[PDB]
Amino acid sequence: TARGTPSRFLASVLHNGLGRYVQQLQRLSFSVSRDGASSRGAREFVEREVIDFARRNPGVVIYVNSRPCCVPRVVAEYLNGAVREESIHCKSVEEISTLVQKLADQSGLDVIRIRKPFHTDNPSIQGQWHPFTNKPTTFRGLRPREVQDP
Amino acid sequence: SSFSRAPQQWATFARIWYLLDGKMQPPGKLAAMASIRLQGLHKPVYHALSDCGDHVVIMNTRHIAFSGNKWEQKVYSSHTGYPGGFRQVTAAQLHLRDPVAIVKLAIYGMLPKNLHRRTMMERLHLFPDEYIPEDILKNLVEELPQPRKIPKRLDEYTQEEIDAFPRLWTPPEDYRL
Amino acid sequence: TYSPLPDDYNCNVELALTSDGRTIVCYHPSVDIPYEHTKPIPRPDHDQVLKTRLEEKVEHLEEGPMIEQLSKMFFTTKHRWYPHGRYHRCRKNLNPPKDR
Amino acid sequence: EKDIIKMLGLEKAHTPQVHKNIPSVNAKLKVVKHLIRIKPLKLPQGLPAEENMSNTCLKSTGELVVQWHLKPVEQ
Amino acid sequence: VLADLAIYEPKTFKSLAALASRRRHEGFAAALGDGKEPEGIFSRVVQYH
Amino acid sequence: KTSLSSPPWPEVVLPDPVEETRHHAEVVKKVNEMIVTGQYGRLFAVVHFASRQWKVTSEDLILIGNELDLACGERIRLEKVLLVGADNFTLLGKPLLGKDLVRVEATVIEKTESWPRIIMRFRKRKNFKKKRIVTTPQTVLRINSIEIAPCLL
Amino acid sequence: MTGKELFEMWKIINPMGLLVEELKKRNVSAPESRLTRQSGGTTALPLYFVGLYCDKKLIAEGPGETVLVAEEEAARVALRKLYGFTENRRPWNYSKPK
Amino acid sequence: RGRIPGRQWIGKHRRPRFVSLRAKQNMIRRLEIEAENHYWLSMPYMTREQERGHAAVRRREAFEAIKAAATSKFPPHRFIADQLDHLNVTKKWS
RNA sequence: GUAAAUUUAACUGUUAGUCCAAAGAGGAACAGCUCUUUGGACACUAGGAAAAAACCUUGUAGAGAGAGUAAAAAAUUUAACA
Ligand SMILES: [K+]
Ligand SMILES: [Mg+2]
Ligand SMILES: [Mg+2]
Ligand SMILES: [Mg+2]
Ligand SMILES: [Mg+2]
Ligand SMILES: [Mg+2]
Ligand SMILES: [Mg+2]
Ligand SMILES: [Mg+2]
Ligand SMILES: [Mg+2]
Repeated sequence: TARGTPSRFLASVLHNGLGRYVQQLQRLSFSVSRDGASSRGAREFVEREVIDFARRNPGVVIYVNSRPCCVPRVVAEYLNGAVREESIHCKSVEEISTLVQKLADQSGLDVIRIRKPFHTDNPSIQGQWHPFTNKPTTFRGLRPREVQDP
Repeated sequence: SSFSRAPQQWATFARIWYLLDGKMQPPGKLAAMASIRLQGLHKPVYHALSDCGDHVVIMNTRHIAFSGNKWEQKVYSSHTGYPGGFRQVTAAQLHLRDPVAIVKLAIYGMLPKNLHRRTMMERLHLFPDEYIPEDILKNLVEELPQPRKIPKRLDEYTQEEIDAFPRLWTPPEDYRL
Repeated sequence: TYSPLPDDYNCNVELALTSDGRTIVCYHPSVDIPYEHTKPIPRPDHDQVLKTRLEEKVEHLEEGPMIEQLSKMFFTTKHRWYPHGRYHRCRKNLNPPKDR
Repeated sequence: EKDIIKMLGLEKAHTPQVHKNIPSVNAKLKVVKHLIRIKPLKLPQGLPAEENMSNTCLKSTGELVVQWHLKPVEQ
Repeated sequence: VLADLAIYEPKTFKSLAALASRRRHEGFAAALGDGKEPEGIFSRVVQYH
Repeated sequence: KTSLSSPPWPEVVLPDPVEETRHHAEVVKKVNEMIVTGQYGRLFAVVHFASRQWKVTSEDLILIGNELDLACGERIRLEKVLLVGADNFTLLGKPLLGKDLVRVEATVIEKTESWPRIIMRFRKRKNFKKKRIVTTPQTVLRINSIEIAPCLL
Repeated sequence: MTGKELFEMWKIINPMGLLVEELKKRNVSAPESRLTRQSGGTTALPLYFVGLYCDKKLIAEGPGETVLVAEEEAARVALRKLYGFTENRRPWNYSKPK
Repeated sequence: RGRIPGRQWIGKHRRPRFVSLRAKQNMIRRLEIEAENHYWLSMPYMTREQERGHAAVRRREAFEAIKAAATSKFPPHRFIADQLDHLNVTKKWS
């Protein structure tokens, strides 16, 4: 639920997209098994998909380590320092490619509840409302039931 | 507004003292005006958890006017808890015993039935007559218009207004009247 | 001499339509508070031998009278000024999210 | 009445459906006339043609316009 | 949006309030009128085709 | 003259349409001259995007609740602008402003998914209980600039 | 500098003193501080709006819980308008140079 | 002190229910809609004699499609490739 | 106008019923009573009649910090007389 989980406001990293867009994904670490049956899709991704994916993302360093493992995993590290580990256990090549592409498009911020679906550092241009915004002034600023020059 | 962050927040959520004159005014209409201000419902920044209530000052609560025969028909009832302690008093009896009770009960019933209502009543100030404490007077901001227009008596009309209204019938010259 | 709303409290609202009638143009310059509608700021507020020392006039009060003083000072009820147990104190988020 | 509504293709409310003005169709309408709004179909520019099949729209006035440019009128 | 405009753009909201007030008055004049007068300036509707 | 002889509301006399038409042209020209000379600061706009109306200004962020089929970093223009306003003037559409009048551009900076959402059903004394978790795709757009051209005639 | 204010980045002491010097360079008379708005003066939560007037013309206005704080805030608002660092100023143009 | 014997809205003694101003308006609004429906059902385009048989060809062809789909049920084809592709579960790198 | 229907093969469960509207019977033109028939609702969703199984509105399932609506508020104040 929302009460039982943390929350945050919508934000970006270093005001990304304002002056220029910088891909927040920084590193991908794949762990595939040469003989593991659950790593069949992971091996298929490495054979034909990871090479083309590296061409399209020159700013992301991809490490493919082939070691014995029962559950293949991919570790995504972002510029802000967040580390996200995702399992590719018994996933097809298409599912892995969708998952890898999903990691590249994320900003690295925590995937939790966002209070407002918008953020603005300048919510007001004409001036934020205060109780005297629509109250006319009186001569000499006299309060109600006030006598002047007693 | 190019204000600093701390003063900008202080200005938006400041409390405003409102003055309301209850002479010849129905308590319910006074209560409806007071209830909105006490809850903060008159502000675009209103929210239940923002605690944006304002202070309402009502004077001349002794000189309120009840439409119809509500002075003799409206009954305010309460129980003291002890057996045989069910007390029912008319509006006339309660007004004489307490000049501010009638307006106070009307405002109290219009506020939300929650734990914020008693706080809102602490921002409500009632005075039976035109006397108001100097501290309360010095912090007033705006005087709300009276909800009901007080009709003028027959002797309050000027001669120009009396002459303006035409005579409608010609009485017989030999009628005693 | 017709104006939809008074122009003496917030801004001077002027409504207009373009030639084709597809756009509504509103000109609302801000209104400045007149000098004549302002109060001056309250700038104004013995051969003593001994140096004037600061005297602590803050006498300690009991829990009862202090809360009555606090309630009247801020026009609240007494219930807000009583403490709450450790269960509620630890549940409060000491580093809440901050927006702008 | 539930069955006739299904026969007329009126399962979803507030979804216009076109039916022929013939006695047999009107007989079904008379049964469920209290559940429906009946309006005549208007053709200011006639029946849609093959060229303007994809540019048709049914307005709230009952008129089926064969041209829908989503632009204000220049008049 | 109107709630946001009320809090952060009071000058814009007053113009919207004035526009609604002007349109409201034009409706009153149309009702009292017999129909031998042109539509109000802000009462005109932009037709789309 | 009695209490009910006349309506309580004061009489309202609308301006002469012949005279008011000239007055409207003066106001439009006055506001149009401001755009030519650049007499405006920060601009806020209300755009209709993804079935919702968003009040946005420059350097803002909006969280769309669906995928936009756009690569991250691509800049797009929001063609539906209902309102554009400044510190002194405001332009209203009926119901949409012209494209030449106002131009709003946004940049795709993040394509992600929402936090898990619990969908639970329960009916007492009926052994009815089902659970579903859904993550809706989301796209984060940054409003880069809002530009207005002197197209008020 | 997206959401940061001028004086949140440029920390100053006694803004009123700096405001007076700026107006002298512009050949403008010394500003006069007056109370434009006031609420809850005798209470524990007051509101004051102090306006700065040069030649009986309003240049800035600022809120505050006390007259001294509100007057200081008004000086900051006056400096922001003079320096061009208003909150509603023109946003920075990040578009590619022509 | 004022209580309805038994349940409120059922029984010999019931809590009285009164028709509000908007309750009448809603019924009148729906009455006007149905009155207009009576008018538009009073002008058929063709008579019953003219209507007869004008859509028999389409109706017959529509039911023939239903018969064709009903009698087309059969197990799907089975392919050797589907059975042989199961051997890929043990595919390993050399 | 519609897309269902019958037949063939294989079985389970339901077979202790409530209110409302209507035509009746029993009782007392009593019952939140009892027994049949026609239909609705309930034993599934949501809004409304204050709370509310049975009246009204409304059904096909998700997300949204958009929008148009449905049903939906109780009215009434009276005795002169040749
Ligand atoms: K009953
Ligand atoms: Mg209490
Ligand atoms: Mg009961
Ligand atoms: Mg059997
Ligand atoms: Mg029974
Ligand atoms: Mg039945
Ligand atoms: Mg059962
Ligand atoms: Mg309920
Ligand atoms: Mg639905």
